[PDB]
Amino acid sequence: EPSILIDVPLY
Amino acid sequence: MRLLKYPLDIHNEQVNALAALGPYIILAGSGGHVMAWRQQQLVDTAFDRVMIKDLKPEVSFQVGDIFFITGDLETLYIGSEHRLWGYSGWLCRDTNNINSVEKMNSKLLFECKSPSTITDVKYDINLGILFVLLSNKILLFRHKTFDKLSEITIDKASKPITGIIDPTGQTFTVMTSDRSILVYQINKTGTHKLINKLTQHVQMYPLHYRISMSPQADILPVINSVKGTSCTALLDRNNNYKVTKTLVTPSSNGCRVLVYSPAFYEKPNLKKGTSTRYNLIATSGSTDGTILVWNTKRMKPLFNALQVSSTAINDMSWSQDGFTLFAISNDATLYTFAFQEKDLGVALPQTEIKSLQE
Repeated sequence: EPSILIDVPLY
Repeated sequence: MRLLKYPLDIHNEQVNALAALGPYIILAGSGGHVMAWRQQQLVDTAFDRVMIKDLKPEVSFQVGDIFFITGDLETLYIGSEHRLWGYSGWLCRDTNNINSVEKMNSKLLFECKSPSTITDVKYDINLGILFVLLSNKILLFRHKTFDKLSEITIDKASKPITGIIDPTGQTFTVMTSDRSILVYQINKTGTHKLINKLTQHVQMYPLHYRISMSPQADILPVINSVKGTSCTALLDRNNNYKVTKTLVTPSSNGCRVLVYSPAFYEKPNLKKGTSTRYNLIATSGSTDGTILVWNTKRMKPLFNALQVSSTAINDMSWSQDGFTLFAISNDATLYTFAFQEKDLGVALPQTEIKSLQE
């Protein structure tokens, strides 16, 4: 089962 | 910030607890399994300096379902609902690498017999005391030796559901099934004194809670406060536990984790020539399986509460340096939130936290 890698912008 | 979601290869098993200790984030759960990851390996993967196919725990071993893990650089305290083990010599002090279990010394520290169960285990490194909460007393043990120091007996109607460590080591706090917050003054000797009893303050559910107070020890956070239906609120420990801020309304009956970062951050506002010092809190929003990270100074979330899990979060732990948040649920997927300086600024020297405790 594959990893997810995401950028999460902040306020 | 980068969020790395890493599904664990643990078949039907579950991870119930985790702890950031030394260079590692250590996961523990059903079937007695303990698995240790190098924090920096996960962070490096989140920023693509290494690839995802290389991820794997450095050491795994098997101790009953584990619900508690805490300790220091010399001892891991690993607990089920009925037994507490101490694993000493877990970290090679010369290389800063975790040892295999074959070089570890393991001792059965405590056993209770049904109907008794362990509701929580908390370790105060400054007092040198482990608190074992039982469903109805709190037991105080010296760390390492595990000599019994004292016992707090509380009412039959008051199950001690969870404990909260004081970073200054002067107190220990308990939240009870009959909705009380109990604050005890504790001495290193184990002697104790009830100094505050706040009744009808919190709605506790039959869960293992993971709550830590602010690193300055000025704020006690409460999940399901029923003062100020229920909400997640911050109480001023230096002003009679007055509510200072509400973070989540309504709080979920399934929310069991609210943990402060150990860091106290300063971020400049360069355009305006000013700067802000602040604390961070990780918890959930109103929906189970969300993760919310909250700036206590701006009193705003860093980002919209993020649905990461189909199930309630079981446990969360910040890295010691404050720039990584680790979280786990019944989805069996390790969540790593890897922050950068451009996100948060710079963690202040411990002098600044110590000045606010005094």
